[PDB]
Amino acid sequence: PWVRGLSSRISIYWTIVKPGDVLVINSNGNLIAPRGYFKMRTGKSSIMRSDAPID
Amino acid sequence: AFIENGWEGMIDGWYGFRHQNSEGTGQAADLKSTQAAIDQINGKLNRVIEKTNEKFHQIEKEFSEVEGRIQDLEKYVEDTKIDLWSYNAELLVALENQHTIDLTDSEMNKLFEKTRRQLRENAEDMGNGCFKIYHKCDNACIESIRNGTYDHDVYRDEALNNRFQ
Amino acid sequence: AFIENGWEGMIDGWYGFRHQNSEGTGQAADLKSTQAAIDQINGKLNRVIEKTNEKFHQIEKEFSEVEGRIQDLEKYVEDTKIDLWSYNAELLVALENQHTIDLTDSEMNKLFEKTRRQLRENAEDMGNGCFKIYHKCDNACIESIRNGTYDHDVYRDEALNNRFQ
Amino acid sequence: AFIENGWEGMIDGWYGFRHQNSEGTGQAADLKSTQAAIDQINGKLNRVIEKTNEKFHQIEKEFSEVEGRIQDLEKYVEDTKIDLWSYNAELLVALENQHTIDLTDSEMNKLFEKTRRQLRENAEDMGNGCFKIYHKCDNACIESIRNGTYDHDVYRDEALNNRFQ
Amino acid sequence: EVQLVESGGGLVQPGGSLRLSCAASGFTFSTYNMNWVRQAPGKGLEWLSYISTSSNTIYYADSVKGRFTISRDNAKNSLFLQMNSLRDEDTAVYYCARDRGCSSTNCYVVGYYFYGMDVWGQGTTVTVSSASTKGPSVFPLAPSSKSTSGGTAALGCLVKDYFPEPVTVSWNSGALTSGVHTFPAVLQSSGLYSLSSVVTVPSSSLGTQTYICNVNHKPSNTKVDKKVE
Repeated sequence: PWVRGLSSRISIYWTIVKPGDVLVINSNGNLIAPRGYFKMRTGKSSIMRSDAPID
Repeated sequence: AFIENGWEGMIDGWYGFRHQNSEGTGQAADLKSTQAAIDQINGKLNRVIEKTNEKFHQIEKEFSEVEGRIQDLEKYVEDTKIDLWSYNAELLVALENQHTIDLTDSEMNKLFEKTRRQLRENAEDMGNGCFKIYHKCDNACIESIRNGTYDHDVYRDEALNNRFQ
Repeated sequence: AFIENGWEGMIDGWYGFRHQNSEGTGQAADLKSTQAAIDQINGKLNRVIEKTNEKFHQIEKEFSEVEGRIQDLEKYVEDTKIDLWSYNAELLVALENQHTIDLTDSEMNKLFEKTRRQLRENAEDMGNGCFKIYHKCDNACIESIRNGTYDHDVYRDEALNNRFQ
Repeated sequence: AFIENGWEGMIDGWYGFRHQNSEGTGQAADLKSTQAAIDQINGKLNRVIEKTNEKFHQIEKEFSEVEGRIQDLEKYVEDTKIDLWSYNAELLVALENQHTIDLTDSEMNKLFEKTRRQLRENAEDMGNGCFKIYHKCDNACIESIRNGTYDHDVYRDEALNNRFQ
Repeated sequence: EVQLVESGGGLVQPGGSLRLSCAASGFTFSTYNMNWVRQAPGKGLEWLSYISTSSNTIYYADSVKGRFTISRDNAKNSLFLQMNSLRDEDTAVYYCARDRGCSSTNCYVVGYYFYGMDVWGQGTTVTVSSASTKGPSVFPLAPSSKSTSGGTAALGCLVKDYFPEPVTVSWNSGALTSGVHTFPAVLQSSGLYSLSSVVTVPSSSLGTQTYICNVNHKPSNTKVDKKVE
């Protein structure tokens, strides 16, 4: 359907790489390459949907 | 509720006494039984309302897009743990209010036992929570039973001549 | 259990008295202490057996086709909340039966306190839940302590001549 | 805590008596009130620590490979029932320790009632958990109140001549 | 945070009248109990009075005998410690403390003073003396050789007949700080304080190094420098 003028979309799938593993990405089309990664830190953080302002 | 009525003018403690003799009337809060009751009351508060929180990463509990079985699984566990915490709230706080009436009855029973262990042959009960002292009791005699320093052998020969006579 | 035995012939109340004087014997249920006990007993029932149900859409709990991890998650989910409700059933009803024996002991203690606050110099205990009245007590005297309208200063000069003599 | 201090030398029971007369002193454990208290104490243990285990196939609770939503559901499921069992552990064992102090107070109150129903006109309390016997009480008199075979009408004329005189 | 600030101090004569203050902040003043505990020089702590939130239960010590008056106001959140019929024994540092109330960690229901006082203020110095402000009198001390094998010699300065305490005494305007010992002030027969300050120096620098004992007094603006030689 017409979303923001365009009629095409992209599916997003993730892959977690452990320390000691090697990531191999081979494709023959429709491949989107990552430009980096993120650090999987361990903490007490979460997400929350809200509409209240910040004071 | 066999106390007929409390004391509205005593705002300096949860318990106390109301003396009445030839030197006038008045109310005085007991420093022993009131402080011994707040240690049992405030001990019930800080183990429930303080340091009972959980800091961890939760999951999404409200959804706008209905997916199917994956959302139907997490909805049944979330509605259970809300109702399980609500059932524990109806189990704890309703019993904490039930025990607090039993705690104030036990603190009154300990106050009746502390007064009863010093006024055996010296006084008798009246039926409304008051004790009928059968001897001369001035303001120093009131503070002796309030602080727990009352002597039974001193006022024994005076009150026994007017108790059964 | 220090009451030795109850009364099987009294089927018109949970509590009561058994009088014995020159005008005959008989049993009569106390209208004050029995009604004050059912308000505590039936108050425990309607907050548990009434208005404690949940009307909502549940999930499938029994399966014939074994799928795998999706069924293994809800199987450990369902078996926990059944055991959590069974543990809360062994926590509530076992304590409700424990408090009811303590309630009937407290209602007997309040009945012993209501009788004890009117029979200090007029009667004494016997050891089996009965009071030894040291004065003449007719059927109107039995109903005076039953309705709580007994007077201590009236029968004071009669029972004190036979209590310690 | 109105008992001032217990007895460290009495290691043959939870309760007992300490006699003192012309035939010497000593300590003796009560065979009635101690055994009646262990039936209430050990009855609380075997319904909690015994036959309360669940033998069933559980699921994987610790994971090394993070998959996503399938592991995020069971992580919030497992952390809830661990905290629910921990909250019930802070609800049961803290109330079982609270009731045990009330049980030992009630067993002392039943011991004070069993001694109080035999020493009305024969003895009086002292204030530290001891009774002041106003008559001659040998070692057979101590064992009569210990076994519950004490008679009130026998020592009535002897102790009443020294109680109020 | 919870902090108690005292005020109303200063210098007074024996027989006057003052009114101390105990400013509270960070907590509700109308729910906690207050008291009055001082600290005598050379002695321990001494409780004086106690007041409640209802202002009906007021207690006093045996040494008070009605000579002091303690009040409070919920609209200003402070105390009113009236000091009447003072003497030389009452010259001490006064403090106001807040009672704990319960035996738990945080007392949501405030009780009484049966579980200590966990909040204490900074305090103010109240000096009760009839002597006025007087500048210090510096007296030097001539050193001499005492240790033969060690070769050391002590020297110092005597600060006597000054008022009030204290006096910041140093050497060479803070240049000589090693081995400098500061002695506390003691009461004399005239009521004025007196202390001293010495510095461990070798005997080889007696006739070479100049030792100037600097004495500076704040409220009298007296600066007397005497060379120790």
